[PDB]
Amino acid sequence: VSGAAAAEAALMRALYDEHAAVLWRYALRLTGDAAQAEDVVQETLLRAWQHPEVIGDTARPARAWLFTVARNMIIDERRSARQSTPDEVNAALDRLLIADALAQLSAEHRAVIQRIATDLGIAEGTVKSRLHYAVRALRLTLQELGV
Amino acid sequence: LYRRVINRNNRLKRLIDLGAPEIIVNNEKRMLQESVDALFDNGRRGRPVTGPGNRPLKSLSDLLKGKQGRFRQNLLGKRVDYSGRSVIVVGPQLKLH
Amino acid sequence: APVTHIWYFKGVPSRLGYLLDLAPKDLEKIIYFAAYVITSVDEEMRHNELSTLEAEMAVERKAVEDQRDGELEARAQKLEADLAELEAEGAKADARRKVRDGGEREMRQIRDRAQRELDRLEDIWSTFTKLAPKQLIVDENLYRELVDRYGEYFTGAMGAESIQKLIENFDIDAEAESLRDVIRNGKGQKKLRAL
Amino acid sequence: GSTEFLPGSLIDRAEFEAENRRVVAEGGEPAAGRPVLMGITKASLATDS
DNA sequence: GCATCCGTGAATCGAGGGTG
DNA sequence: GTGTCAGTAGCTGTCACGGATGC
RNA sequence: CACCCUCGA
Repeated sequence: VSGAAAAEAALMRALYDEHAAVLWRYALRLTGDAAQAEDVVQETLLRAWQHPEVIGDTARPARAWLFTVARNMIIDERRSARQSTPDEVNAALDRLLIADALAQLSAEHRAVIQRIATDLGIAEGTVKSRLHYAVRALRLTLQELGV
Repeated sequence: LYRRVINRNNRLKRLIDLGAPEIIVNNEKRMLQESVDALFDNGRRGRPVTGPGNRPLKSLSDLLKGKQGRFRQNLLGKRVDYSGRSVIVVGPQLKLH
Repeated sequence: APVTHIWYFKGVPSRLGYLLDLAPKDLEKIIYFAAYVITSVDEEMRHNELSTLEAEMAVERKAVEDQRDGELEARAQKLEADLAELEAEGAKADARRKVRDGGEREMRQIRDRAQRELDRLEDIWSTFTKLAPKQLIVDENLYRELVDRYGEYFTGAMGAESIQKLIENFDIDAEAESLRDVIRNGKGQKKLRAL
Repeated sequence: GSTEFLPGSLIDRAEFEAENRRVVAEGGEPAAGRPVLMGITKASLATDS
C-alpha cells in the first residue's frame, strides 16, 4: 500500500534529524568551507538512501559509516585539482603606412589585394600575377619611404 | 559562485530523475536558493559564502557598490592617457600664466 | 526549480512581502523550506462536506476518550488489587505508598498521551475549518496530517515555486483598489502601511 | 483627486502644478498639495534619473 | 500601537613591496 | 568500496541615523 | 586583479 512509500520518507527524515547536522561539521572541519560541506552532506545522504544495506541493522552505527563516505568524497575532490591589453600604437602606425601605400596603387590591384578568382571574373594566373606585381609595388613603395 | 550554483542545479536534476525522498529534494532546492542568492548578492542574507581564508566572496552586486564599484570607480572617474605627475617646485621668475 | 531574487525578498522593505501582504519572516520560512503555505483551497466543496467531516472528527475524539477511560480503569483496578496483595504480604505502608504514587504516575502518563492526541485532533480541525490562502504551517506533522485527511479540499506547497504560484493567483488591480479604498479613509497608523 | 499621483508621494512642484493644470481644465479634481522639506540626501535619491 | 533591529552611509590622489 | 568514539573557528574593541520589522 | 602591508601631500 501507500503507507510504505511514506515509510521510506519517514525513515530518511528520521536519520537526517540525527546525523546531517553532525556530518556537516565533519566535512566542515575537513574543508574549512561550509558551502562544500553543505554539498557533501546531501551527496552522502543520497548515497545512504541509495544503500539501504547499512541502516537496516539499526543496532549498528550508521554515523560511523557516513563519516567515511564524506571523508572519501572530499579527497576525491582533492585529487590533482590543483592581464591588461597593450596599446595599439605600432599596429596602427603600420596600417597608417600601409594605407598610405594603398593610394599609390591602381584600382584593379587594389580591388584584388583587398580580398578569389571566382568573383572578379579573371584567371588564376591573372590573380597570381596581379597579386605578385601589386605586392612588389607595395614593397617598393614601403621601402621607398624607408620601412 | 556560478560553479557552485551549477553543481547544485545538476544535482537537483539528478534527484528529480531518481525520485529521491521528498526531504532531499526540498532540502536541495533550499541550497539552490541560497546559492543563487549568493550569486546575486552574497552576504545579503545570513552569513556570507566564505572563500579560502574565511574571506567573503564578491558577488555581482558587490561589483557596483561603494568606491570600488563600477559606478564610482570606472564611470564617474576614469584614468586618462596623455597625463603625468611629478614633484612641484616654486618658480618665482615664472609669470602667472 | 524556480528560485527567488534576493533583491526583492531580503532588500528592505521586502518587496514580495509588500506585494503578497506576507510578513518578511513568514516569507523567509516559506522560501527556505521551513513552513508550508496554502496556495488554494476549495472552500465550496468544504462547505458542502463540513457536516460529515465534523461528525467524523467528533467520533474520532470520542474514540480516543473511550479508549483512555478503559485503559485508566484497567490500571486503577490493578493498582487496588496490587495494594491489597502487597498488604497480604505484610509490606510496610511506606512501600505501599511507593506503589501508590507509581500507579498515579502511570495513570497520569496515559491520560497525557490521550490529551496530546486530543489536542492534536483539536488543532487539526481548527486549522482545517479556518483554512485560507497565504496561511503558514510551521509544524510539518500537522501539514502531513492535513494532506492525509483533507487533501482533497486544499492545495499547499513549499519553497519558491509556492510563491510563484501565489503571484500567479493574484489579482493586481483588485488589491490596488482595495489599498486605495483603505487610503481614502483610514487611520494614519494603518494608513501608512497601506500607502 | 483625478490624478494618478500616489497619495503620500513627494512630487516636484512643477509637475504637480502642470498636472493639476490639465486636470483643472479637464473637469476632474486637481490633486491636493502640501509643501514638504526634504534633506539633501533624501532629495538626491528622489531625482528623476 | 511602539520598541527593536536591520541596513545605509562615512575625503582625494600618489609610491613601492607580498602572497592566493 | 566505504561501516565500534568518530563532530567550525572566530569572535564585538566603530558609530549615527531612519524606518521597516516584529512583540 | 583579489586581497595585504608600509609610506607620501
